[PDB]
Amino acid sequence: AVGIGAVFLGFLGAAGSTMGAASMTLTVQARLLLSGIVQQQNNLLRAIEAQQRMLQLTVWGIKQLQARVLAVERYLGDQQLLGIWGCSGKLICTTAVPWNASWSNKSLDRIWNNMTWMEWEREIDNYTSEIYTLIEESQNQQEKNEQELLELD
Amino acid sequence: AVGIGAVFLGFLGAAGSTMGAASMTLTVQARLLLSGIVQQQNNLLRAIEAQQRMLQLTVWGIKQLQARVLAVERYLGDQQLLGIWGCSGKLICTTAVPWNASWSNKSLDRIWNNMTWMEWEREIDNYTSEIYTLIEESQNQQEKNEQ
Amino acid sequence: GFLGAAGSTMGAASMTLTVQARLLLSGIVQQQNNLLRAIEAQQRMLQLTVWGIKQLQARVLAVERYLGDQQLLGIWGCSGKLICTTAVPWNASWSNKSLDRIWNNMTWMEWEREIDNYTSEIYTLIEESQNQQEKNEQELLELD
Amino acid sequence: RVQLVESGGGVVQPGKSVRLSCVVSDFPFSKYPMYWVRQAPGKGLEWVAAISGDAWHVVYSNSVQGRFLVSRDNVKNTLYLEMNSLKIEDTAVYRCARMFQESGPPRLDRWSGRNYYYYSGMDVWGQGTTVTVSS
Amino acid sequence: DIVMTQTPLSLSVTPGQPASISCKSSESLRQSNGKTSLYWYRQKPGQSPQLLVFEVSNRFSGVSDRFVGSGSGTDFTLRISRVEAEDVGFYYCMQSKDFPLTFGGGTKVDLKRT
Amino acid sequence: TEKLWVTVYYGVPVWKEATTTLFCASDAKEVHNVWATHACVPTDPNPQEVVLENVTEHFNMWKNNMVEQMQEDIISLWDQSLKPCVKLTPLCVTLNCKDVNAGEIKNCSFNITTSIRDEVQKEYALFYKLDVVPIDNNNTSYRLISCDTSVITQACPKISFEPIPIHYCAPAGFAILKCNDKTFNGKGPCKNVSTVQCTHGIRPVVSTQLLLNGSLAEEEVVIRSDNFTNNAKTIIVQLKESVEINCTRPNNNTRKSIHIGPGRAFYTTGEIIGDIRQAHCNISRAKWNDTLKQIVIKLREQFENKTIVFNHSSGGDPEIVMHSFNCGGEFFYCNSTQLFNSTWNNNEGNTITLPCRIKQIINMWQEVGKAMYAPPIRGQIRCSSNITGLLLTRDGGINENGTEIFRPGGGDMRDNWRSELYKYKVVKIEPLGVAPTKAKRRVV
Ligand SMILES: *[C@@H]1O[C@H](CO[C@@H]2O[C@@H](C)[C@@H](O)[C@@H](O)[C@@H]2O)[C@@H](O[C@@H]2O[C@H](CO)[C@@H](O[C@@H]3O[C@H](CO[C@H]4O[C@H](CO[C@@H]5O[C@H](CO)[C@@H](O)[C@H](O)[C@H]5NC(C)=O)[C@@H](O)[C@H](O)[C@@H]4O[C@@H]4O[C@H](CO)[C@@H](O)[C@H](O)[C@H]4NC(C)=O)[C@@H](O)[C@H](O[C@H]4O[C@H](CO)[C@@H](O[C@@H]5O[C@H](CO)[C@@H](O[C@@H]6O[C@H](CO)[C@H](O)[C@H](O)[C@H]6O)[C@H](O)[C@H]5NC(C)=O)[C@H](O)[C@@H]4O[C@@H]4O[C@H](CO)[C@@H](O[C@@H]5O[C@H](CO)[C@H](O)[C@H](O)[C@H]5O)[C@H](O)[C@H]4NC(C)=O)[C@@H]3O)[C@H](O)[C@H]2NC(C)=O)[C@H](O)[C@H]1NC(C)=O
Ligand SMILES: *[C@@H]1O[C@H](CO)[C@@H](O[C@@H]2O[C@H](CO)[C@@H](O[C@@H]3O[C@H](CO[C@H]4O[C@H](CO[C@H]5O[C@H](CO)[C@@H](O)[C@H](O)[C@@H]5O)[C@@H](O)[C@H](O[C@H]5O[C@H](CO)[C@@H](O)[C@H](O)[C@@H]5O)[C@@H]4O)[C@@H](O)[C@H](O[C@H]4O[C@H](CO)[C@@H](O)[C@H](O)[C@@H]4O[C@H]4O[C@H](CO)[C@@H](O)[C@H](O)[C@@H]4O)[C@@H]3O)[C@H](O)[C@H]2NC(C)=O)[C@H](O)[C@H]1NC(C)=O
Ligand SMILES: *[C@@H]1O[C@H](CO)[C@@H](O[C@@H]2O[C@H](CO)[C@@H](O[C@@H]3O[C@H](CO[C@H]4O[C@H](CO)[C@@H](O)[C@H](O)[C@@H]4O)[C@@H](O)[C@H](O[C@H]4O[C@H](CO)[C@@H](O)[C@H](O)[C@@H]4O)[C@@H]3O)[C@H](O)[C@H]2NC(C)=O)[C@H](O)[C@H]1NC(C)=O
Ligand SMILES: *[C@@H]1O[C@H](CO)[C@@H](O[C@@H]2O[C@H](CO)[C@@H](O[C@@H]3O[C@H](CO)[C@@H](O)[C@H](O)[C@@H]3O)[C@H](O)[C@H]2NC(C)=O)[C@H](O)[C@H]1NC(C)=O
Ligand SMILES: *[C@@H]1O[C@H](CO)[C@@H](O[C@@H]2O[C@H](CO)[C@@H](O[C@@H]3O[C@H](CO)[C@@H](O)[C@H](O)[C@@H]3O)[C@H](O)[C@H]2NC(C)=O)[C@H](O)[C@H]1NC(C)=O
Ligand SMILES: *[C@@H]1O[C@H](CO)[C@@H](O[C@@H]2O[C@H](CO)[C@@H](O[C@@H]3O[C@H](CO)[C@@H](O)[C@H](O)[C@@H]3O)[C@H](O)[C@H]2NC(C)=O)[C@H](O)[C@H]1NC(C)=O
Ligand SMILES: *[C@@H]1O[C@H](CO)[C@@H](O[C@@H]2O[C@H](CO)[C@@H](O[C@@H]3O[C@H](CO)[C@@H](O)[C@H](O)[C@@H]3O)[C@H](O)[C@H]2NC(C)=O)[C@H](O)[C@H]1NC(C)=O
Ligand SMILES: *[C@@H]1O[C@H](CO)[C@@H](O[C@@H]2O[C@H](CO)[C@@H](O[C@@H]3O[C@H](CO)[C@@H](O)[C@H](O)[C@@H]3O)[C@H](O)[C@H]2NC(C)=O)[C@H](O)[C@H]1NC(C)=O
Ligand SMILES: *[C@@H]1O[C@H](CO[C@@H]2O[C@@H](C)[C@@H](O)[C@@H](O)[C@@H]2O)[C@@H](O[C@@H]2O[C@H](CO)[C@@H](O)[C@H](O)[C@H]2NC(C)=O)[C@H](O)[C@H]1NC(C)=O
Ligand SMILES: *[C@@H]1O[C@H](CO)[C@@H](O[C@@H]2O[C@H](CO)[C@@H](O)[C@H](O)[C@H]2NC(C)=O)[C@H](O)[C@H]1NC(C)=O
Ligand SMILES: *[C@@H]1O[C@H](CO)[C@@H](O[C@@H]2O[C@H](CO)[C@@H](O)[C@H](O)[C@H]2NC(C)=O)[C@H](O)[C@H]1NC(C)=O
Ligand SMILES: *[C@@H]1O[C@H](CO)[C@@H](O[C@@H]2O[C@H](CO)[C@@H](O)[C@H](O)[C@H]2NC(C)=O)[C@H](O)[C@H]1NC(C)=O
Ligand SMILES: *[C@@H]1O[C@H](CO)[C@@H](O)[C@H](O)[C@H]1NC(C)=O
Repeated sequence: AVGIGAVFLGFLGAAGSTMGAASMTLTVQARLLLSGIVQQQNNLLRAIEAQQRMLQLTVWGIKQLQARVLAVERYLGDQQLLGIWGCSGKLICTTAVPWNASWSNKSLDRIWNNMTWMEWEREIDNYTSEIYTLIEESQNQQEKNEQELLELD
Repeated sequence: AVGIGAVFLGFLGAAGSTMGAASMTLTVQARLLLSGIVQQQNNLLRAIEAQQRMLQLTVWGIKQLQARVLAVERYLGDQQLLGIWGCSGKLICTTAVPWNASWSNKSLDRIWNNMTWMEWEREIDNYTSEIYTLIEESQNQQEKNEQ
Repeated sequence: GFLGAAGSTMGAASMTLTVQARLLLSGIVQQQNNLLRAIEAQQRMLQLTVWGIKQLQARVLAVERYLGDQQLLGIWGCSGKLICTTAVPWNASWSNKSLDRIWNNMTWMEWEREIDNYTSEIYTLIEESQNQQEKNEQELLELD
Repeated sequence: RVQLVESGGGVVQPGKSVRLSCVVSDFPFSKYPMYWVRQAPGKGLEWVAAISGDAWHVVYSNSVQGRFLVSRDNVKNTLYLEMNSLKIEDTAVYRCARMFQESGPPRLDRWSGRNYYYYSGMDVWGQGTTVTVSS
Repeated sequence: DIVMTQTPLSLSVTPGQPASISCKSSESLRQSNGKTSLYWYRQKPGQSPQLLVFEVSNRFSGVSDRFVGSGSGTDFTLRISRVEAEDVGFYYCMQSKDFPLTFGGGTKVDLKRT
Repeated sequence: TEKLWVTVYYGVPVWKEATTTLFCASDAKEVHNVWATHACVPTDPNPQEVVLENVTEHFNMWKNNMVEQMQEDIISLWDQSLKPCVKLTPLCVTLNCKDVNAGEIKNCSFNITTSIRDEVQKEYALFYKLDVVPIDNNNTSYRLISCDTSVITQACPKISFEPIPIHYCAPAGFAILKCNDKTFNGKGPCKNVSTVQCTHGIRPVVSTQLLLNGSLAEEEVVIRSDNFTNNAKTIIVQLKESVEINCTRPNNNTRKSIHIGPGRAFYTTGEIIGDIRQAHCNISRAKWNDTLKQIVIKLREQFENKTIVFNHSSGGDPEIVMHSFNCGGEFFYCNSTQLFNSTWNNNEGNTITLPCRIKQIINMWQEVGKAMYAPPIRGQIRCSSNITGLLLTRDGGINENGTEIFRPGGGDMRDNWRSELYKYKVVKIEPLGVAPTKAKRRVV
């Protein structure tokens, strides 16, 4: 039989948590953007390797290849952005870009105390791309060019 | 009915520059290396995934997997190289290797004010190989020297 | 194929980990693979064939391993660097052995035999202490 | 309602300039682009001009291109359509109207770098005003 | 420019008799978001424009259930089931795929008499 | 410090031409069941474009990878779709026939084993003369073209033939570059380029000796060639505006279904409704003359001003020398002589009738033994199209001075795809660049 211990937070544990506290669970989310078969087991890995081998000649194996590649692309799709910005992780980082209130005026005492990440997310969906681009140019503009020039003697 | 705003310069717009100006937009260029469908792209991305559900085809279907894997690998190859050089982040990274005039001796002013990246490529292409090697040696010696 | 250190103890091996530096492969191998990636066009025209299929799968696997290993270093706030530190007190519950014995007369591999049931937690405490907390503390300083 | 009210019409001579004004009661505005259209005495309908919800993108009809001027004030809740160098053909009843769907903020395309606006059909008209030209 | 036309201008109907008006476009109105940019409008003498349907086969809220849109490709239609004598008036097709926003024939529904 | 130091730049806008494979998007796609509705992204209607300023680039239509793509890809996909379809092996039985009552198509009968044991002999198979091969003197007994090489794949009844607009785009890490310039030669440097997310709509029309429904030139008719000096290569002529042609229909007819196996179905034509009619195409004679003149002008530009001659095809197999033509999903081969029967120098009806043959056994792309059978379409087929260009060949045996002689062109279908892909390049991006500057990487 199997007995059980205790959290140790848990996957998506902060999903409904107030963002102020949920902000301290980032390790859990990040840990699992490449998984669902964690720990040796150690029969699960053996089985998966066995099916990855046996099924290499057929469509179902191909569909596993499809899924695996997808996972990797999604991962790197985020790592790319984190690399481009001066935010190599690090779970969090700050920019030089000033928050433009056009996006949202809401008070921080409302944000950090009574709102989930998803509620917050709904409100900034349409400004995501703009925000990214502004971070990007802020990263390059001066913070890298002038930086180079700050070592210019 | 769709209206158009302003730039926000897009993909490869910098080619008209002029390396002095090309130091800008390095992010604009780099950001699209892993996607020609950047963004949610409603009424595109949905079909992109739908297509990958239809991979019961052989030969043809698998060619798309090859493409995707090679894209990933191409990206990662560059990422490893930068890691080796100590340039993990990001856009601009100076080394401690002094420029060998043998490679080129054109005025610095000529280079940045009146020369385009494409040209620069053509000019020092034949030395790329050993330039990279030398950069590696720099970081190698720095591993040990910084001890 | 950087396993030269396997014939030594952890002390000594620890002097050669930085000597290894140069990746266990990949890197220049990927450059050699670039030459092969050009060839892949021929291997595309080839059509779907066993070995070809295996190769595709092999590439996928290789890459997956690389990134999985790298991932944790990023999340840990250690990046790399081959040697980093983290503020996690070595809970003696895991092990209790003199450092002289831990580093000397201790094959690295052999050592792992006795750490395996604790490695999992150790990762957690690293995460949830080292980066979970410290990340905020820097921001918290920057708030003032 | 969303009650559309238009004024400032009448009859003027060719070559003159005018202003038409459009005020809407109970209406957000900032989320909604607006239209100006033309109902001619020649018994047809014409689109005349369009302006984004935030007044950052304006399109004119080819016939009024370089002649008309659309503008906005989202604080005063009012649209303006001025008309320069009126020609006789411009004699018509002009109608101020609002779009059917809501509009979100302009969406920035990361590949091309262009900031796009999206438009649509329309759902509410006022009664406009009659503006005629000549003697 | 996208242009288009409608059925011949005079359509006579009778109370209870269904009737339909088509609209032929110079180009398919497929929109980039996956929908079709077609609208139907109508108005009576001395009456401002009213919106009938806003998508192909999707009538507008507040509009009677009589109105049934349909069709596809480059040529669409609007059928009114069980036409009432009070449905008379001008009918316009309107496209919104591109600028300028244009209108169809501007037909008119009236009644049969003897 | 006069000594400059190496600085690495990442995200540097440079590119190299390189071979790769593009991502097909079969824009705007019971459906069914073509084009690449099952081998290409369902829809991608809205192309993006970025104009570049002070740049140039060298283009070479005649060695452009993207053609090789479509050349393989189209064959591949078209082939693919036929794998699960019926192979008409029983049909190879020796046929016996008779000319249909008013030379003529024939009303054939033949023995065939189907259902259970035995066979059913008396049939009503209306076959066209150019689908069969007469055997033994003047006997009425014979068999289909080249059954010895299979040639019996019946295209699935459900599969359409209709050519639809398809787009190509580039995969991550690559970009499609287009030369934004009117009059572009097709070969050499372009001074005004722009990048595009995808190509413009391509229409995969299989046709020969005649370019149909393609893109038009903007100012004046143009003529492109790899090497005008070299008389062995085909030239491509692109019209400044199209010439509309309306092709017609055979006798109205009904499709009959014949049971040939355990679910195997063979379709043919058994019944003629009304009079027998000649399939053909009609084209304005005057208009042809008009645009032909336009072409001639530029042909003169290519060799001083020598007189221009258009001769009909050199002669041979109809499937080579007539112009093939798709319409309604059936295959026409029409005589083009009337269109290429003129001379031009320093100085009748209203329209021309061009008789067509209608074939059913089609050998696509001159493949060996892979010919197909096109099932008949019920009723009559009315279709009209736009001639947008010509494929021509200069006669290598010109020994008369003062004149330049052309015949309908030739070669494979690669040229047919060139008529659209003549301004596109596919290049790989190369992010990493290295340049000197006056700053040193500081230690620690
Ligand atoms: C961001 O982003 C987002 C997204 O976007 C997208 O995506 C992206 C990615 C890209 O791509 C882009 O491009 C795109 O776009 C966005 O979103 C957006 O938003 C907007 C807003 O903003 C919106 O808009 C809206 O809309 C709507 C519509 O739509 C919807 O629906 C539809 C439907 O369809 C159809 O239907 C039918 C039924 O009906 C059916 O049967 C059919 O089947 C259908 N069809 C189909 C095909 O299906 C749909 O379609 C659509 O879609 C939509 O939905 C959606 O979807 C999506 C997906 O797509 C999802 O997701 C979602 O979820 C959905 N949604 C939902 C909700 O579900 C409309 O409706 C609206 O409008 C309405 O509402 C409003 C409200 O809200 C109103 O207003 C009001 O009013 C009142 C008065 O009355 C007022 O009060 C006042 O107050 C004052 C003070 O202040 C005082 O007190 C006074 O006294 C008082 O009075 C208030 O305030 C207001 N509100 C406000 C807010 O303001 C209006 O009005 C309306 O309502 C209605 O109306 C009408 C008219 O029109 C009327 O009628 C009339 O009436 C009268 C009396 O009155 C008489 O009777 C006459 O006769 C008649 O006519 C009625 O009544 C009313 N009602 C009531 C109850 O009342 C709006 O417009 C849009 O939509 C969107 N989009 C989408 C696509 O969705 C956003 O935006 C952005 N942004 C951010 C920030 O984020
Ligand atoms: C088979 O061959 C046949 C031909 O034999 C092919 O059919 C032809 O197909 C094309 C494409 O569908 C059609 O042309 C297209 O027509 C539209 C619209 O043009 C009409 O409106 C013009 C504007 O009119 C308004 O404004 C003027 C005043 O300024 C007022 O007078 C009017 O009343 C209107 O209010 C008008 O100028 C045009 O007339 C001109 O053209 C005709 C010839 O077609 C001549 O008789 C006339 O005398 C006159 O010269 C016309 O009535 C155009 O919008 C199309 O061009 C745009 O799009 C092109 C790309 O596709 C682009 O290259 C152009 O530059 C242009 O785009 C630019 O301009 C637009 C605005 O004008 C902008 O919105 C746009 O953003 C851009 O800035 C195009 O010409 C042909 O009419 C049609 N022929 C027939 C017989 O129907 C068919 O394609 C072939 N094959 C296939 C498979 O179908
Ligand atoms: C060098 O290559 C560049 C591209 O890299 C070409 O640029 C195009 O140039 C033409 C001419 O200046 C531009 O066309 C004009 O566009 C007007 C509409 O502009 C709006 O829409 C476009 C997309 O259509 C948006 O890009 C732009 O921002 C606008 O929002 C039309 O109104 C014009 O039409 C009028 O003039 C033409 C003749 O030129 C008439 O035929 C029409 O009837 C009408 O009177 C016109 O089409 C085009 O927009 C430019 N592209 C871009 C990316 O800016 C150059 O043409 C090219 N040079 C060479 C020699 O080929
Ligand atoms: C395309 O190349 C042309 C040159 O062939 C570029 O034009 C030049 O661009 C620069 C930057 O905009 C201009 O320089 C500025 O000029 C003003 C006034 O002379 C001066 O005050 C500034 O200090 C600066 O030098 C230059 O004048 C302009 N040349 C001309 C002919 O207008 C253009 O930038 C290039 N485009 C691309 C995308 O690089
Ligand atoms: C397949 O079709 C052929 C015709 O294309 C049929 O040929 C005819 O077949 C019959 C039966 O074998 C032959 O009949 C013979 O006729 C003579 C005189 O009437 C009689 O003496 C014999 O006893 C016999 O019935 C007929 O001669 C033959 N025709 C020729 C040209 O050879 C054949 O019947 C068909 N098979 C099927 C299954 O229907
Ligand atoms: C277009 O390509 C054709 C070949 O496809 C080129 O034709 C070549 O033209 C030259 C000049 O007429 C011929 O040169 C002659 O060759 C003989 C033997 O080598 C030599 O004895 C003569 O002194 C002379 O050089 C050459 O043979 C001929 N090639 C062939 C295949 O006939 C033409 O030059 C090309 N044009 C362009 C612009 O490159
Ligand atoms: C290709 O064009 C030819 C004409 O060049 C078309 O054939 C002609 O078609 C008409 C209509 O079927 C025939 O005219 C009819 O003749 C009868 C008796 O004279 C008369 O009663 C009708 O009112 C009508 O005029 C005409 O004779 C026929 N020409 C010949 C040579 O048979 C054919 O229809 C065209 N195809 C295309 C697709 O349009
Ligand atoms: C050859 O094709 C023609 C059409 O090109 C066929 O003509 C059509 O034949 C049917 C049967 O005789 C006629 O059906 C009648 O049509 C009317 C209206 O659709 C309907 O009210 C009747 O209940 C009936 O179905 C049809 O009208 C006639 N079309 C015309 C133009 O006359 C003919 O059937 C084809 N050949 C074969 C063997 O059927
Ligand atoms: C800086 O470069 C010069 C020239 O190097 C040559 O060109 C390069 C682009 C690459 O192709 C090299 O392999 C070539 O050697 C160097 O000059 C060489 O110096 C060595 C001694 O160190 C001498 O034996 C060679 O003959 C020289 N080459 C020539 C062509 O004369 C120079 O040494 C380099 N500077 C430094 C500090 O390393
Ligand atoms: C040739 O096909 C025709 C139909 O296209 C067949 O015609 C029928 O033939 C039978 C036998 O003579 C008659 O019973 C029918 O009445 C004919 N139909 C009509 C429309 O006349 C014929 O059977 C076929 N084969 C032969 C050898 O002629
Ligand atoms: C080009 O075709 C035109 C007709 O499209 C020919 O012109 C006709 O010439 C005859 C003889 O002069 C006149 O009877 C016609 O009225 C002319 N037609 C028109 C439209 O004017 C001309 O002959 C043709 N050229 C060639 C070389 O055949
Ligand atoms: C036709 O050839 C003649 C020569 O036989 C060319 O005539 C010369 O053309 C050039 C360009 O127009 C002029 O510089 C000369 O003065 C012309 N010579 C004379 C005698 O007038 C003419 O260019 C040729 N046409 C073609 C299209 O190449
Ligand atoms: C937030 O917006 C409200 C109106 O919605 C306004 O009263 C307040 O001034 C705004 N705050 C900001 C910082 O603009």
